[PDB]
Amino acid sequence: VLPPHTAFTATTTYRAETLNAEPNTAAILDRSQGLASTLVGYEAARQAGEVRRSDPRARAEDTARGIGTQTVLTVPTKYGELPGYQTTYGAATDKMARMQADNE
Amino acid sequence: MREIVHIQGGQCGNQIGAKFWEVVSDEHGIDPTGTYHGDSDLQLERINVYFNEATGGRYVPRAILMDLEPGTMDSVRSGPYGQIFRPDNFVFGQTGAGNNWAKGHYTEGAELIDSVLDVVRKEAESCDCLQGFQVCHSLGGGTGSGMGTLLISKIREEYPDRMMLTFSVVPSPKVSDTVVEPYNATLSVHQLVENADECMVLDNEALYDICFRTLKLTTPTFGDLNHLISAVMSGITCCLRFPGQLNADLRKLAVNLIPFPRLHFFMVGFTPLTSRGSQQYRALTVPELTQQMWDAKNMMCAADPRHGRYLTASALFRGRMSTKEVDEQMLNVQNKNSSYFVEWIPNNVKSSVCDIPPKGLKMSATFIGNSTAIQEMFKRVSEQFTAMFRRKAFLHWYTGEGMDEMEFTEAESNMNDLVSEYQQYQ
Amino acid sequence: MREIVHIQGGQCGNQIGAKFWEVVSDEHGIDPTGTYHGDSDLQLERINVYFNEATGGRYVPRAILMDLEPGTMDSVRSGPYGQIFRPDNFVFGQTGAGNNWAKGHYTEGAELIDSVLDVVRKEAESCDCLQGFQVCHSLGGGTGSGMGTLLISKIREEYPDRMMLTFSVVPSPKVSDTVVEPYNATLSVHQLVENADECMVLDNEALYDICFRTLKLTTPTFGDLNHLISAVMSGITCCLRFPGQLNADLRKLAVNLIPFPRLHFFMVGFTPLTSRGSQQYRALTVPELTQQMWDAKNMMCAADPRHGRYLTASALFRGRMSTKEVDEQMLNVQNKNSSYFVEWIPNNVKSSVCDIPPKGLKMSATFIGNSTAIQEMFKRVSEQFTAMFRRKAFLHWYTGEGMDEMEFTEAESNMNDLVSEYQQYQ
Amino acid sequence: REVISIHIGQAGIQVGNACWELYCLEHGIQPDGQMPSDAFNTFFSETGAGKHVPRCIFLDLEPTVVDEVRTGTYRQLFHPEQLISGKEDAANNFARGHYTIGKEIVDLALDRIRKLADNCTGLQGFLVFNAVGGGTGSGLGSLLLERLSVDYGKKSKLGFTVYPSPQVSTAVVEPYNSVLSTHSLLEHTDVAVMLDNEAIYDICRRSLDIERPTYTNLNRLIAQVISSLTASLRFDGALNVDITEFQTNLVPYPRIHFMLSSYAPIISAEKAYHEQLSVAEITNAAFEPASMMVKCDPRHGKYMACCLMYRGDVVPKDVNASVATIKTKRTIQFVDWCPTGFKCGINYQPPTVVPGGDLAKVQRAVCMISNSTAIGEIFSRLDHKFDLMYAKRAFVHWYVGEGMEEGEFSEAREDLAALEKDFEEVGA
Amino acid sequence: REVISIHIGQAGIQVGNACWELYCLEHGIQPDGQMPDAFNTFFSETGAGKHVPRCIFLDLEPTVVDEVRTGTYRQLFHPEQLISGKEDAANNFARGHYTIGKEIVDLALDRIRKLADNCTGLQGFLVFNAVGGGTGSGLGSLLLERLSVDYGKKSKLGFTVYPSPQVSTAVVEPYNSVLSTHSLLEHTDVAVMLDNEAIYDICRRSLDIERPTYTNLNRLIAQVISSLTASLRFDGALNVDITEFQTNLVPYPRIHFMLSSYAPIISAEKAYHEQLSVAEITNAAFEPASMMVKCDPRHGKYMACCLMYRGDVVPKDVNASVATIKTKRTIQFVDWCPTGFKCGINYQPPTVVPGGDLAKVQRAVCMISNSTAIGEIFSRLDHKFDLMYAKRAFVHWYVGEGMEEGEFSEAREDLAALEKDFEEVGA
Amino acid sequence: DADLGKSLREGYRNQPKPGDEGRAFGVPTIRTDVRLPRLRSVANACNYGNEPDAGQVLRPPRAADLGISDEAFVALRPKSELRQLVDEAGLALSDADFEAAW
Ligand SMILES: Nc1nc2c(ncn2[C@@H]2O[C@H](COP(=O)(O)OP(=O)(O)OP(=O)(O)O)[C@@H](O)[C@H]2O)c(=O)[nH]1
Ligand SMILES: Nc1nc2c(ncn2[C@@H]2O[C@H](COP(=O)(O)OP(=O)(O)OP(=O)(O)O)[C@@H](O)[C@H]2O)c(=O)[nH]1
Ligand SMILES: Nc1nc2c(ncn2[C@@H]2O[C@H](COP(=O)(O)OP(=O)(O)O)[C@@H](O)[C@H]2O)c(=O)[nH]1
Ligand SMILES: Nc1nc2c(ncn2[C@@H]2O[C@H](COP(=O)(O)OP(=O)(O)O)[C@@H](O)[C@H]2O)c(=O)[nH]1
Ligand SMILES: [Mg+2]
Ligand SMILES: [Mg+2]
Repeated sequence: VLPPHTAFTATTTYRAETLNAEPNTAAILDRSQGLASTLVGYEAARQAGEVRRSDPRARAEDTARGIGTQTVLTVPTKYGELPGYQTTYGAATDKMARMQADNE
Repeated sequence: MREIVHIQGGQCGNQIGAKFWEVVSDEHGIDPTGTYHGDSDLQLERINVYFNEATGGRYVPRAILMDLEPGTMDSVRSGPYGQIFRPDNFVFGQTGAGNNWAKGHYTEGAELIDSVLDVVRKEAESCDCLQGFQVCHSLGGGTGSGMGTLLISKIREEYPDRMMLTFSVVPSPKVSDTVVEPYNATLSVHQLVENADECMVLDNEALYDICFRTLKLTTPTFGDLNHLISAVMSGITCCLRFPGQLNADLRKLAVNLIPFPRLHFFMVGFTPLTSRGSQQYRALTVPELTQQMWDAKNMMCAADPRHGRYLTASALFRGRMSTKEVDEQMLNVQNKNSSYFVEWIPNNVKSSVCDIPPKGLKMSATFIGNSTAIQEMFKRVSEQFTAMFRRKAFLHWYTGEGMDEMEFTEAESNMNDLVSEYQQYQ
Repeated sequence: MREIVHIQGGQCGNQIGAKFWEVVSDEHGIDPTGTYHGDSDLQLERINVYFNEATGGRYVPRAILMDLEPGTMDSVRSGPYGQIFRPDNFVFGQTGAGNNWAKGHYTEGAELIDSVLDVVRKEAESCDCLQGFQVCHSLGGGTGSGMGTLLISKIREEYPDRMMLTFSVVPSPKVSDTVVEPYNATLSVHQLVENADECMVLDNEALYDICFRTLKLTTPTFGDLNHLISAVMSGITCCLRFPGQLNADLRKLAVNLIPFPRLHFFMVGFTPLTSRGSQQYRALTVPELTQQMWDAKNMMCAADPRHGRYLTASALFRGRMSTKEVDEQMLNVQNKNSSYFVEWIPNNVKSSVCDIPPKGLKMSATFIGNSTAIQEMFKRVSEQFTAMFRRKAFLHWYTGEGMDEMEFTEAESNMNDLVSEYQQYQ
Repeated sequence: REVISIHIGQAGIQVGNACWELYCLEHGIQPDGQMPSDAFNTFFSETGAGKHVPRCIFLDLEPTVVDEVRTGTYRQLFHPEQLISGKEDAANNFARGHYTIGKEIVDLALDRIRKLADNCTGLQGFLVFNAVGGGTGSGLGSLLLERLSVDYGKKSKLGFTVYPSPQVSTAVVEPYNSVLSTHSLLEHTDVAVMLDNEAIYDICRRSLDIERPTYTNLNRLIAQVISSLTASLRFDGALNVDITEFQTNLVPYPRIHFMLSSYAPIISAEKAYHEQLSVAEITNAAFEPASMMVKCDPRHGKYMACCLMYRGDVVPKDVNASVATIKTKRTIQFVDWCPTGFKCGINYQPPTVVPGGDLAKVQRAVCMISNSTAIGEIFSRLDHKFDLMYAKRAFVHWYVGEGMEEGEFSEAREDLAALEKDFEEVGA
Repeated sequence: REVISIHIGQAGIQVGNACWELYCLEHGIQPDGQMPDAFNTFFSETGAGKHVPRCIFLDLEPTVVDEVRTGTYRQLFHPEQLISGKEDAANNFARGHYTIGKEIVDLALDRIRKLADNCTGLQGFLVFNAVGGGTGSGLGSLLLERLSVDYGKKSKLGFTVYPSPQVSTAVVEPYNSVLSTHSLLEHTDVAVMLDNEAIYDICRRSLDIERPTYTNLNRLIAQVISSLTASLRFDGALNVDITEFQTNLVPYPRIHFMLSSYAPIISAEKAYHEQLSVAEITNAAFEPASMMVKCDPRHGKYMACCLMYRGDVVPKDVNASVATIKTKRTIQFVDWCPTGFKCGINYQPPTVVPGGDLAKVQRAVCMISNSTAIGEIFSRLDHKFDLMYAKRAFVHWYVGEGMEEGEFSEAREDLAALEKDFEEVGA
Repeated sequence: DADLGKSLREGYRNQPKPGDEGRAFGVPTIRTDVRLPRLRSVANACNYGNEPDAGQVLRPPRAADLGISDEAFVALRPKSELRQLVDEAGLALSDADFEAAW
């Protein structure tokens, strides 16, 4: 027997990227928005960031910290950070991140 | 605009064409009733290359079957997408050749080839500007090889300025159907070196090898092999039917691949090929395609390309891909294994990109490599031919019908000098 | 960036690799179905060193499992984290070596090594910047030792500029699992000394003694032993996978621990290993880790290192810690027991700190000591080899396959000159 | 002041599809073709009322990309009679494109361009867009250039040609095609501008760091370059130079017209946010080989004459200062015969953005167009790989069966040798 | 007036992470990059409300650099200057000088080119490197060589991290140290040694932190650097530029190795304890219990000293305190130089860092002197180097990379000649 | 795939900051929007805001010798300030015409 069905949806390059530039830029850049540079390469990270995107104090603190917990969705969370994971760079910049969050 | 007419010869050609028209009709979105049922408007734009509308959206293939035994006809009529064809194009004998090339080229041709030439004419002038003709056939059978190669000669006599593709499966001693396979294949290619524009060399041995290793199927029935070659032929003409960032029609594919008029024997491979278990554990990138393209376990001929050198090679790509990535990949593969390529031609790889992948896939490719490794296959057949010709076994069924000995000797001579020029350019 | 591809040979190599990829998967927070579900994205930034993304976050280990008996593969696919390997990477023979180095190096290698070389090559150029290879195998068995040995030679012949780890388990008389242990072990290291960059010697006796005394566990199955060795291997590669205050890569540890090209055999110890009932009563400081590191009953080899001298040593720390405390602890252990170290090299200890501990621990440490006590083990092997070779017992099974006598003599010679230069530098 | 644009080839019309999008976005014209509420007069003629049609002809042999254009959103900009489409493609065959199908298509092309020029009034010149590697843009491009030279002759023809890169290539016979194209590109066009593809790949890898660039970003940046070149006609500047100025100030000898292009700053959004943008560093950035449109090393070459278009907020003071700094530096070296080797020009309007583009809105931009001997190097690099294949008579039979001979092959080879000799002489 | 700073190696950029943190906190620049003329010497005013620094971090392993790329200072440094290789040199001077340098130094210097063309009144460069590692030493030296052939006449202040005598983390760092000095000698203009054991002792003794990490070390090192550039950055009663170090501290072209020291290293509570005035801090900047290099300056004679003062300081008392120093006999000067002091007074007091262990003080002193105690240090390095080289240990790594015994012997004898020169000048 | 047309990474992304959708990312040559320096240094190669053109400096207003900078005229002043100025100088105009001119 024949395969059930397969819808045809792939558009051509011309239509795709030199006629729908305004929607295309939006979609592409909204896939990879919250993720940091070294983290945005992997696709599971983009999916995690999307489910995450879908407290303003916590949000400002996040976007200040940068790499602390973009892909979060055992280990319970403290008010400031996670128990097991504390890098020396973050330990050095805790106060600057806090001041930045307060100013934001 | 550019036009391709299809001719199927013999049982293998018919069943191959059957799966082929099922695939193409699926690609262009016409159900086996012949009506249009596609959704995207990209499908209509280039269906004149393969179809003619008859009455009120009834789309029919620009195809011509040709054989001598009605079993194949009932076989192609029984399956789905069987009643979409042309009942008048079912041009067809009644006696049957019986794997006798002399019967396929002298006896039944004298009363069937006028008729096929009549209908192929009607089909040719029905369209405005031909691009080329496309013939699917074997080289072992009688009604496929003999009738096919005479049809090729007559057509090249009629229309000389048109392109010509021929997909011919060649026999193997490991996969050997008949005993007269060298008797047929030797004379067949002897006509193909002078008549056809270019061919695509296929064989069933490499296909079974693929279904063993990369597909890991248990029962590779003929429909599976035929489904493979159909995907190959869909790939080779995806450039005409769909716009790309870099288009490569049949003629410039030919002019890029053929450096000398007698050197027109190609091997072909397809990607991607994954088992349903390993289908989840693989990536879909250009390097993922290239590492599988240039694998010697993917060529659909029985010729290890590392036993010789590549003269030219082509990579047709389907899907929205990075051209820079395509180019650096082809450059890197050419510079890494620089021994397997020819020296006196720079940039041996012609590449092209189409923006339409096969249905349901994300990105695909088709490799057409004009190597010198095919001379092993021609020696593989020529030595058997001389072994039988040394004491004229099975010769008399050919002699008593009208064929003489000098045809055989001229076939051997042409075999010897084509492998001689292959070895010369190696 | 820097890439580590994995190789597993033989039954022990497979089971060790299985536990290894279990703990690494748990370390990076990926589920046994292959999807990330961890907490800190510090896990994400360096999963490319061990994984490749297939389709929608399907991270598969960049590993190659290889043996000759399917029961090992079944035991691999049985347990969890067995459905995350790419089934193409299960390159696998069918006949079986059976504790014969000749079968594993001349008979079965002739038809398996080109296949594994195909797979490892594709796995090598799949990534961009190769750091090196990581091998887990044995020296007593046949299909692991011999096949892996020849594989190491081929790989080092193809890629001379990449690093190479070899975790090899050696036998002992007390735990003598098979009979031809010296016949295989001697030849294996005789090839390792010219092929491998460095070798991390293991054994089961030291593991049993460790689970006797420190762990106080009742029934130590192989799983816990492989769990310990796995914790060792995660510790040795922690520097690449996580940021720290002082990172020491693989080549960095090799250049700090290898003063002479033939002196590249290490002994390993892991801390902290404490019983569960006594886990509550202890504090967790650097001195607490130091007292357990320098304990001679904590090495993973049957060579009590205080019977010789440490040439060089390295400590890999994980956890937030004071670098001052780290160094003064190293200075103290180096100043007090000053006779245990070599004299003509000051500062015999290379230290490194990483900020992320292994899951469930506050502060851990991996010790790698290049000491001359290992010559006791090699002499302990060579005397058995000479005792057997004098009588030519069990030798016909080897000479009746293609091996001759001079290979054994050169193994004796290289064994003897190695222990002679070890005794020299002592 | 009017100028028309012809696109000959698969590559030419993609460059044009980029360019005309850019032009409409610059002039505020919706894709329907009207201005919602005079400068446009150099590209758009106003038919009747409320319409603006380009002064352009796309022409091609295979109809696929042309009717893709026809079916796109720009149906209303070009109505269907200027877009010339043949029936079958030349298929990477210079002979087939110059003799077989050119003979049927060039007459239509030329008697359409005649009425275009007649509708025009003060025609400055023509500008052609082609890639010499293909078949169409090679053969019929040369045929069209020859017929335009015999029809007009005294009008300047700007040929923005795309050459094959040394190591990166998509065809096989493009050496043959390029040799046969250049044989007539030497003596027909007035000002020829080279663009390779590997240089733009390197640019988009380094500065814009798009790791997987398609052809469209290349074409967008080429359109930006063309827009910067023609802004002098389009908008009034503090120091304006027209198309006759390249003819005059850039061509020291009637056979030496091959110009290397460079554009700056090719910069992203936050990279511009990062970089303090001024004139001195962009005049610098216009000169290193990591920002040229041609894969060549001008350190080995000596400049003959350079031209610098500036667009945006640029005063003459700092551009004079930067040119003085450049002339005093010794890392690059101008030719002795020309004392004063610079030609500046300044324009007030900044370069615009294109949505879906990769560049942000920038205060100021520089387009450098220079003459050197890296081009004579490039031509010998091409000649070598042409001769390599010609020594074995490879692929010669296709051209011969089309109907050409060995004579044109040998004469184009010796013409390229003559050009090499010319360049090694002028570099003295 | 501008000065740019390059950071080589894993140590140098950690120093940069504390250094630039202190600069932005000093000029009131938030990590996002904008203030809510003194900044001109370190930050270029890009765009509108934005300042980017004049530095290049460079390293071969990307782990520490991309940690900076994704930390809190993502928007301050835009990652175009943060140069990063693909793989480490792995404590191998030869690997970091010939194999990997040949691909990274060019990219570094054609980035530093257009940085220098951006600047206008460039004073000089200042380098941060650790000579114990592989990357900092190998391509660090290589970069300094190509810097010298590019500009030459411009000043270069090298702040190096030498290995400690007994406290050590590496093994082959003697080899890398000696191979660094052979080029550090004739390429740097003004070289400042800083060691780790001395700073460990300072933080243990004065700051009473029983368990310090590299962070505290890098924090007070940044305090030293900022204090020695504060003259350029802010107006003072008597300020001195970068060129004065070369003039007032470099007697001869091959004697440029300066001891550094800082006072007062005082925590928050000890500031409540003690009264901080100029006399006691001028004294405290001379004890070996407050030096940045573990060596005994009593064993040597001080050829020339430099005192940077920050805060509430009048020329009267600083001249009175230096008078007492000149008349004290516990520390002896060299007979040839009669006037061996170079003072400098700046008004702005040093700043604090939240989370830093130092308290704010009225006034602070950064002493930079030149002695022969360094002549003791290099001989101490020379001894343990020959101890290893006598047995040809670890040499196969270097020659396998492609080097030979030639530069080994010539760098060994170069330190020997430097030893004889210091012994001769101590006269 | 995602990284097809755009750079997609955080340090090189083409997406502008949501604070300002449109602004030319560069240094205007006139520096019209910067806090005025308290005291302009002796060496000042850059200009801030309103400086009189040559057409004006070649032929100055009469209050240019007294020390009134030309920006003092163009600076905005409130109503009480203007009233005090016209009362301090001997203009002597009525409040009606004052309000009219105002
Ligand atoms: N810059 C740029 N070059 C292109 C583009 N598309 C194709 N090319 C170049 O064009 C060359 C081949 O000629 P094409 O333009 O593809 O086709 P053609 O010139 O019309 O010749 P035919 O294929 O015979 O029709 C290739 O070497 C490409 O480098 C493009 O979109 N941008
Ligand atoms: N004072 C101080 N020294 C440091 C710091 N970090 C690393 N170091 C020194 O750096 C030396 C080792 O070199 P690294 O900085 O780790 O790396 P490297 O110099 O680039 O050499 P490679 O390891 O080969 O890359 C050690 O001797 C440390 O003393 C730090 O934060 N402060
Ligand atoms: N791929 C493929 N090959 C076929 C099929 N049927 C026959 N062949 C090949 O055809 C060859 C024999 O040709 P034959 O059937 O006698 O051709 P005919 O008698 O002229 O129609 C054999 O070598 C087969 O490999 C098919 O369904 N698929
Ligand atoms: N730690 C550990 N050691 C093992 C395991 N299986 C086998 N070994 C060791 O491996 C040696 C025998 O290896 P063998 O199975 O014969 O290797 P092979 O036959 O070549 O695959 C014995 O001395 C065992 O101590 C295991 O699961 N864990
Ligand atoms: Mg074309
Ligand atoms: Mg380092």
